[PDB]
Amino acid sequence: IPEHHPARDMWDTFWLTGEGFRLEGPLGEEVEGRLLLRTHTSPMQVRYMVAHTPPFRIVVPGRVFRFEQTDATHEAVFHQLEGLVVGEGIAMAHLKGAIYELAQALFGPDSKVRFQPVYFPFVEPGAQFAVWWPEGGKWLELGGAGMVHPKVFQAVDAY
Amino acid sequence: RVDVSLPGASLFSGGLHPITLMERELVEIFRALGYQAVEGPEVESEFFNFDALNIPEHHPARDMWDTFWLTGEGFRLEGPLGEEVEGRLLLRTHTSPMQVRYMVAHTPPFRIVVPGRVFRFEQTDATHEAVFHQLEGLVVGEGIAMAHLKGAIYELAQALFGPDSKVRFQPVYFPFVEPGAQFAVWWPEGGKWLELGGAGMVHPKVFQAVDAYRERLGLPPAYRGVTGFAFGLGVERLAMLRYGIPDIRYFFGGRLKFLEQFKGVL
Amino acid sequence: IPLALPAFFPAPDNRGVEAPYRKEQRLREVLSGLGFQEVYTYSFMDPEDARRFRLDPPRLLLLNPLAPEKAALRTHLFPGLVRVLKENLDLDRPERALLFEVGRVFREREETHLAGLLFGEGVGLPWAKERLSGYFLLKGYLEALFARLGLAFRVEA
Amino acid sequence: MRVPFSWLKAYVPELESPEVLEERLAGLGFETDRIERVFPIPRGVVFARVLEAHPIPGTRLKRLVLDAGRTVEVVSGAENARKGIGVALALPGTELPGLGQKVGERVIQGVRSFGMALSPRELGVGEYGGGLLEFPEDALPPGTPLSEAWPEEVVLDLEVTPNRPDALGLLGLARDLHALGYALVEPEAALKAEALPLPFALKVEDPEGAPHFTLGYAFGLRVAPSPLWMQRALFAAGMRPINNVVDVTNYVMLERAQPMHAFDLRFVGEGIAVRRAREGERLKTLDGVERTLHPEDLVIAGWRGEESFPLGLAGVMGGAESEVREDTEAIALEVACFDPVSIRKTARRHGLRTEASHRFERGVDPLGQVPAQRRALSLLQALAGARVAEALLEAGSPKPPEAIPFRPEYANRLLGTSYPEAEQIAILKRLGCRVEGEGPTYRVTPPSHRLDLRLEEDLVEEVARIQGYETIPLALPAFFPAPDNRGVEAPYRKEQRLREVLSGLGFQEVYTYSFMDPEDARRFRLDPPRLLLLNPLAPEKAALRTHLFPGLVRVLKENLDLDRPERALLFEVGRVFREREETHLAGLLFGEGVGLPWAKERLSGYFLLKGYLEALFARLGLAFRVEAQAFPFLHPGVSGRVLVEGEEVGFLGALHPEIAQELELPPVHLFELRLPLPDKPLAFQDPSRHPAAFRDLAVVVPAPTPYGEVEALVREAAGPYLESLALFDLYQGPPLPEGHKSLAFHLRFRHPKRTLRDEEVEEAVSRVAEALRARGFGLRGLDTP
Ligand SMILES: N[C@@H](Cc1ccc(Cl)cc1)C(=O)O
Ligand SMILES: [Mn+2]
Repeated sequence: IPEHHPARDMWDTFWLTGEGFRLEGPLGEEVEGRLLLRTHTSPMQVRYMVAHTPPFRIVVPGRVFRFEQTDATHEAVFHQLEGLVVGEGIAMAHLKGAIYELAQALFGPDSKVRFQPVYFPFVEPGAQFAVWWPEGGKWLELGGAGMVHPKVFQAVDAY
Repeated sequence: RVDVSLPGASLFSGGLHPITLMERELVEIFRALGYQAVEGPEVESEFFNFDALNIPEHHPARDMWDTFWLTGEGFRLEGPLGEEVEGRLLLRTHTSPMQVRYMVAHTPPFRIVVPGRVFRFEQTDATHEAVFHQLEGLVVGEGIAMAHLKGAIYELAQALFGPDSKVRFQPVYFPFVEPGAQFAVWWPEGGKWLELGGAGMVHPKVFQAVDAYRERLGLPPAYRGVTGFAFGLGVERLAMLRYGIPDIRYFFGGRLKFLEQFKGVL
Repeated sequence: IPLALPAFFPAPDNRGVEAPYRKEQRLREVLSGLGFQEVYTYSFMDPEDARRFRLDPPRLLLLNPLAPEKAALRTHLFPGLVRVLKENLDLDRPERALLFEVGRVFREREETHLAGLLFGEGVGLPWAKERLSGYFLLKGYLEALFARLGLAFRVEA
Repeated sequence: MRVPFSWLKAYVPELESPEVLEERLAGLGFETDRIERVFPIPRGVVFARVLEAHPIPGTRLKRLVLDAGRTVEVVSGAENARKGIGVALALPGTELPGLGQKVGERVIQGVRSFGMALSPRELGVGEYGGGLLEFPEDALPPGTPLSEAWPEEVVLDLEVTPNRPDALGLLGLARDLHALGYALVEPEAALKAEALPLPFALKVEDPEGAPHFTLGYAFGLRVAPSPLWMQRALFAAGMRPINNVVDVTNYVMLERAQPMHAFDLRFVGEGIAVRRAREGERLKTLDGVERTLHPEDLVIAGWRGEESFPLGLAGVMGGAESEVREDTEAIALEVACFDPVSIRKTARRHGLRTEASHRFERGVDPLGQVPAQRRALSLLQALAGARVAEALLEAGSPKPPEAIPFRPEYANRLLGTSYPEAEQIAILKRLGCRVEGEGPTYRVTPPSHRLDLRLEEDLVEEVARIQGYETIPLALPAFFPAPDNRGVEAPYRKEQRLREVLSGLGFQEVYTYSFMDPEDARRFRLDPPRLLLLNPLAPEKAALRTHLFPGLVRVLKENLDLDRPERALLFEVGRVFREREETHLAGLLFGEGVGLPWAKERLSGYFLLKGYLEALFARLGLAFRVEAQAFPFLHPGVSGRVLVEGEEVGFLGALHPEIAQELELPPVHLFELRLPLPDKPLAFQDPSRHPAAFRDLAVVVPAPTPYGEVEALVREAAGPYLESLALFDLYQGPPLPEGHKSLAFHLRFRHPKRTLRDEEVEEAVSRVAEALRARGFGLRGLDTP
């Protein structure tokens, strides 16, 4: 997700300033770059990957920040839950099974998932998924997903 | 001005029993592998504790469990589907009967782990009890093989003793499995093989018992074209090794100076 | 025999099958966090305690007990707790004690019981004197428990 | 993007319905946020011809004589109301959406207006209400109901993600639908060009900004209203028709994500120059807004002799002066590909977001210009009777897209699907891709319009979406996780237990914003916040919190103001910032305390918390200790640091009074620690079977001496056989030497192997009494029963 990229507009960033602050990288080392409040937990899947080796399954919860107007169903400070499963032979059929399991566990046997193609610079194929909520009887758009992007793996190994 | 280093209100501080901690850790280990924990009744029927598991009377194999036989009426022992079953009452000699109860009450595939207090008529010494705990495992489903039982235990070990741990399987006998086996895990620190529990591929006759009982209850057969593995391990012997307890008799001793020592642990 | 891990979608009737077990675990955990100390006591019972502690007679008995003091199956959880209390006063000499135990009890049907016991001076300042204890100390601790469990608690005489 | 069903249906004829369409676009990757039916026109509205316009003397109104089958008069105040155009005539009795009330025959300034001529807003087809709808005078037979040539339309409000800029063109959308299997109809640009020179030149002085730039030449123009079908189309798409030429350029833009603009040749001069703007340069843009250009703005300019003047803001919005109007006869047609970043910055710089900038920012087909010129010129020839030149003026020569290696096997492996090879290659071909070779790995080169297709993965998603994400089966992976991943969750699990034990002990969890008010740094007496926000939501949230307790003290007040809690025992775990980002645990007490509701004696304040905290660590099996130490934000009398397992991890005490006062709060007690707390490994201590030795003794010490030091010495000196040691009574006064106090200690001894002989005990009780006085402390009562 580079600068001046139309895709970077998907996240309204809070930019930070001030010195003396030590931001530490994945392997405990002291990294650099323009500081900001993370706009999503996603950066963590890069940190984890440079610090471990596949195969593996992780879920990373976390407080995220976005410059936005606070209303009844919108916050500037909220929480996300990332998921990342890497390994030889991992396919999109597995992403779909995971979410299927998520739904069942969250809404019962009469629940069901739905996947539609959507865009994200860090995945390809990319997708958005919704789960069927039997009680309220409607599709809840839960989150986005997809197969990790080639360039993300390259970034990890380069680092 | 106040002596802030002065003791504060003596609000009580609680704690969990060693077995609870051990059982918990075990249950977590397997939850991560997709196993769900369910329990069974401590008072059982000879049918569930023995017969259903391919362990008949006057059988040399039934001597592997010294049974506590119960008596008295008015007691209602309830079966898997909540129904009121019969048979000679006894204190379960192992958690195994529960894998029969669960199977007549559900359908494959599935993964369960069942912890539980078990009883055996035996002389109580420093490393032997008449009242202890086991943890059963049962994974049934189409295509389940012994390679999976071995992988489960491998995972159990890693989770319990680190990357330098390793498992070992030797053929051993149990009327409810075939192939049958005993497994030991390598304990790097103490540097020795700990015999943990027995296991094996569920026995054909156990599946038949389940489906037969199902018919008798009006349910349709569910274990005709599936295989599966089960395992069982003693909890105290492991809790002792793990928490460094010298005498197994402490667990049921009820001594606070003993119990209080485990508040920290998790 | 190689090592492997199985993959499969568990059959529907197996969902949340662990709820019960998980429910009781939280209970034990909240208790230990509230201040109660867990204790494990043998499932056996001394037929005499039926008379001692004033209880109806034990329904299940052992055809082959380890001893006559362990010839029956417990009907209540509190008698074993009252006992461990004495035994603790005899070996060591605890000034106080706030215990709890969860266990299977037998009578008509096998059922799971939760029992707790208080004893001693109480809550207050070690160097002071005013203290909180007795009935209302427990009743209070119990009020917190259910407050924590989001359940209505009430004690009628 | 607005997607008018009937318009799209022109390229994709076999479309089932707007509902089925919404469905198809969803599966293709386009979500519709709304579907609307839009042009209800009552029978009362008919097409009319303005035979003549006559201004009413003394008024700024006009008497229109209309041919509406029969001749009728109507009064209008619209500036564009003139003879020679067709209008929408709402006859008396017509129920118009835009007014609510019924239209009728009424007298205005001396003339009987037989109904009225409508504006886009009155007919309800557009928001524009500053003039009459202008139709071609011959659009219809006078008096025919307008519905008969302007049916209702259904419009989908489509989301078009940045990766699919080709979808910002209705034909682009059509192509995706084609890939699904629908027949595709592409418009034929029937042009009758004339080989002759273009009366102007092109000089692209900045190829960075204008990588590919073409110019078309159309003359002999007969500017006039657009056909009814185009106005309907444009209106449905959110735009407003202007006339022949201008409409054709919006139509084509909406059709193929290719903004274009017609410059009236009257203003071009010798030629068009694509250059950067000279500082200060002015330009009155089409929105009537007078602007001032920044030297970084790409501009479409013209020149005459030694003068260069701006004509439009390249790729964003054209100039007001060169705009094509009724008297225009010839134009220079701009169809280009601009540098996305440049357009992006310029657009922002001037606060402009246009149909054009939007598409150039997202990217345009690097080789679509020439095809776009034909489409436009063709349409201009058909609707404005344009005579078009055969040649174009071109500058730039983009390279075609490169081949991408594609393996049907990888596609299936990545998805977990099993689509037969042939099926895949066909899909790709339908999307306009070229497929060479015969596998297993192919050479797939995409259409220049697909900027989003560069990697093999990009191609496998094409196969997936056209096959349908629903055809991907469900599965669960199995594998032994790599070694370095073991117990990787310990940390997270550790903090969770902590929160849980706290909630079980009595603490109520609270979440407080990670932000901070720079002033509270002063208010709560803290060093200044190290990290600040370049763009805060407000100045009260301009910094990042350094402590967790200030937010807690605040929530307390806010809770006393809304509701009126008698007590409160809170806690919060959160990330704090200062030098390094660290996790903190903070708690706050307040109110009367613990006791009997109907009674009076109570337990509260410092020692209530200190006690609750003692339980916590008791539960965590960790050493807890509170030694006195000062803290700006704490009460000087009720203040001390925290020592978990020896090391200092935070503080505990009463909120400094002055702060309490400035905040108008009762005494508030609290603490804040640094996580993760230490880990004390178990070392089972086998209990002793034998009895323990019980002995008491008081220690006389000055009031100033901390209990901690006394206890420390007593224990330290009590010997290796000490079991317990508890303060059961603190006293001071008569008969002790005032300024002193006695500490009642309960002591125990015990030997693991055997019992203890009175010699060992009474001697050890001396080893203490010894160093007890040798340290300067008394012994109110030794060997006390
Ligand atoms: N429950 C058995 C141990 C066991 C053996 C084999 C299996 Cl498959 C499971 C459990 C016992 O009490 O010895
Ligand atoms: Mn794509």
